[PDB]
Amino acid sequence: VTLAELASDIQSQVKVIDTYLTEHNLPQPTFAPDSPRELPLDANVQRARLLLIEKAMALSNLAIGAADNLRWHCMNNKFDDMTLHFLARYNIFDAVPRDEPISYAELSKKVGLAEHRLRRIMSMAYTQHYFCTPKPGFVAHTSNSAMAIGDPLALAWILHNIEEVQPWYSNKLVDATMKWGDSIDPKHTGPNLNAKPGEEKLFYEIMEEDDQGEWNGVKGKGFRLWRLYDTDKFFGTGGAIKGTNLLRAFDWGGLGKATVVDIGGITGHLASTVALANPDLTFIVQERNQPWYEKQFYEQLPAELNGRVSYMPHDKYAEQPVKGADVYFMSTVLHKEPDDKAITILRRCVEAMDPNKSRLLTRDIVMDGGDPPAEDRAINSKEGSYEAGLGPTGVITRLNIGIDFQVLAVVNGFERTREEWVTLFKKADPRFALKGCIQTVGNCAALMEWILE
Amino acid sequence: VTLAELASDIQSQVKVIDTYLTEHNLPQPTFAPDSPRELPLDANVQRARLLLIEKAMALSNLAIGAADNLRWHCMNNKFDDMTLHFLARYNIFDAVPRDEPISYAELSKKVGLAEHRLRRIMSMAYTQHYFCTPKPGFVAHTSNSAMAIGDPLALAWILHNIEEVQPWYSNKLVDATMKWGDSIDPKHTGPNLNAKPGEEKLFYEIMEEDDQGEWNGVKGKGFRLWRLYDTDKFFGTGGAIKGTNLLRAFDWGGLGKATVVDIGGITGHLASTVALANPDLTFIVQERNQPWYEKQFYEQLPAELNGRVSYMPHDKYAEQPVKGADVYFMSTVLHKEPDDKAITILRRCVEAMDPNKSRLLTRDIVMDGGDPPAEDAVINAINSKEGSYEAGLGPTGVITRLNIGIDFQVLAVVNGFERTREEWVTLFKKADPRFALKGCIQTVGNCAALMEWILE
Ligand code: NA
Repeated sequence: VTLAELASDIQSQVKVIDTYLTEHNLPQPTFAPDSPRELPLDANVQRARLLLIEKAMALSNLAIGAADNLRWHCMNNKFDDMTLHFLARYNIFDAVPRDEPISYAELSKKVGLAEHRLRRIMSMAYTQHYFCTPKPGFVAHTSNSAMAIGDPLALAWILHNIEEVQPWYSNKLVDATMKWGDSIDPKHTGPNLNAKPGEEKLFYEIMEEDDQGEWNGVKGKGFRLWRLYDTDKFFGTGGAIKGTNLLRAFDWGGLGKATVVDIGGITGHLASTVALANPDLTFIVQERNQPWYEKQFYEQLPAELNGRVSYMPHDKYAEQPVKGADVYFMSTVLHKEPDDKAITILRRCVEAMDPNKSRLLTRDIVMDGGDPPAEDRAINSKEGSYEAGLGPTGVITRLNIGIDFQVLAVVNGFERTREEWVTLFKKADPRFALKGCIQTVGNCAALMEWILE
Repeated sequence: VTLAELASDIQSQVKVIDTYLTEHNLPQPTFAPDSPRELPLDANVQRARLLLIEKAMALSNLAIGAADNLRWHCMNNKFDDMTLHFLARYNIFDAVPRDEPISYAELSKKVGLAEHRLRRIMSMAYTQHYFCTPKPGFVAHTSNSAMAIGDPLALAWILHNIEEVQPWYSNKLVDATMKWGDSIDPKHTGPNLNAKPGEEKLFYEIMEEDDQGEWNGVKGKGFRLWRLYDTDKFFGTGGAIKGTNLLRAFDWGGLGKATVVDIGGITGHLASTVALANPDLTFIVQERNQPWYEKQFYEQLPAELNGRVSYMPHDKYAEQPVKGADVYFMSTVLHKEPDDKAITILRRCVEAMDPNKSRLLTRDIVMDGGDPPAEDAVINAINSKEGSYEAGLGPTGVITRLNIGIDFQVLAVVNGFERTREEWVTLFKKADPRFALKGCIQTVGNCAALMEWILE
């Protein structure tokens, strides 16, 4: 592929998006804070967006060239993360007004970072389109930075990765691999490289036990786990894996008056998203209890739900106490479970299921891709062997791998192909059949519907 | 700016590059291993390339959108580094043949990484155009990965950043800032957050003292410093800051038979690059000695030089023992020196200089940009300028990005900093009021300028 071919590909994809926008009289994405945060969910628009991203990234890579790529990457990449670190820890997103500029001097005063160093940090942020400088000596927001204003969930994501995942786990993965090999034991992770036998610590033990700190309403014990729950919420409130995409991936309204048991449902935020849009559904959120859990669960719970979403403490490996529910639902649970543990959970579900009335729904990455929702005969040419966003340089592929590495790093988890999912479920119970595997375009996760035939 | 406007700007820049390659019958860059590793040095080509990178990065960013940029960035960015970590530590660049594919099973066996985990690691590499999979179950190189084959300097750069700068310094910089503020003390860095007073460890102390390891022919004491010297050579052998760019930024041949004193010259590799191209030049490489230094200095030295490049142990802060040399030269020395220490070094140079015969040459980042070489105007057509910045500079310029990356690298390890042209002039004039900036030459595509100083 050449620079000219990439450019031409880019032109075609932009034309599809630009046409849609203008046809529907929709505002154009820009770097201004008032810009739309995403493009339309129309499947053709999203396919063009995903291809556009991939091509643009290839074009920048090709123009940098082989001599400079490795050289520049190991120089700069780490500093984009560091810049974020500063931005979060000094609360700079909130300190810059959303719609007015602020001088470096007054920004400095507000956040307590000396003006010289502040200037340096901001300068790196600008090159990734986080903030901009509209006039000498002044800072203003961009669309990318403005979305973090007033959002602790965004800061949670920044900090969890930079202060936990990367120094404790991903920086150490090579060493962990050389020590324990290709293991699926969650104890064979970075923090235990020099631990004595029996003194190993699990990621989720560290999260729920550490008491030296505070986060967003939770002080002391488990503040890191609470921040982790905020990260989970961050991926449900916007973007690629947002909760409202669940509504297009399964006919929740067709269940009528029904109960959904949400196994490993975190703080029930995803359950609430489905229940708010589907007034006839009742949700039982099953999760491991914590000293602050019930307090935060009911503070978050929308009163509009009128109690249709409730919390039931539960061990996902134990007998399932709700029998014959319409739906047993697990969102991004099983990709942290090796086959034997996944089978245990699945068999607990099977025992409680009525085979002629219960479904088991899972939301997880399907590494080779799910099917588009029904609502969505190709007209303009498809590329290569893969759907848009997938393939070895696809941007959804990239997201899939990033999540694969995220669970590999903290618990030695892994993502699975569709074939691997069907094989695992059939090992849990031979009656299991995959009825639907729906991946909305732009999403990395599929909603899989399983029944026992 | 909109996606259509970025797409239109991209077309304009690609047209410049594409037309030049066709009209000069030059091979196109591709991701194949046989691709050219860079574009031509022609200034118009490099200006279009730098703009092209900037516009394409803006386009991918805008198309990802505000909702997904930060979500995806904090997920994926760290794993591009971790991918390289695995590739370097398992020696995978050398294990994949340059021009043939290799199966995952065979590669797994060659490097001792289980096939299931190997496939995962390689899959992330592919997304950044490091390696590719030409057929199911097989791995092959790309241009980006093939440049590291047989090159320990490339692996030195990966491992120095991922196993030292990032975990010891960059990830702790917020904490260092909260403890010591905007300090210029090299002791006020990540490793010393809990150090007792007087027991702080300097970066260069750790580099030269640690003896628990080995790198590329140096075992034991100073292996990390040896690896750091390999990374310095890595930036001289190719790409933006390569040593041969020095040859176009100053008239070295115009010096005639002359001596250049290379203060803080690492292992003399940059001195050798200029000496090879200029047979009448003698270089004295002045550097702090190490137990392995002289052995490695002479092993590496090209015999073609016939001894014109020599090593003289020297403390850059001490009196300059070579008097009246034609050139006193410092390449990327002063950006690790706060004003007071830089002034000490410069005044040592002054005392040794003959004001009517000696020059002081420095190569360093000029944050707001130097001037193009003489030849550019000669080789060049009627260009018009738009906007406030030369191509590559400005708040989203990719040379600006580079400049800042280096600024942060020295901030992290020694609390160093890069300077503007005005700040360089002010600094030199404080060292000695006679100092005058004669030339400040930045080749297009380079982030560093070669500055010529004289005492008037
Ligand atoms: Na549970």
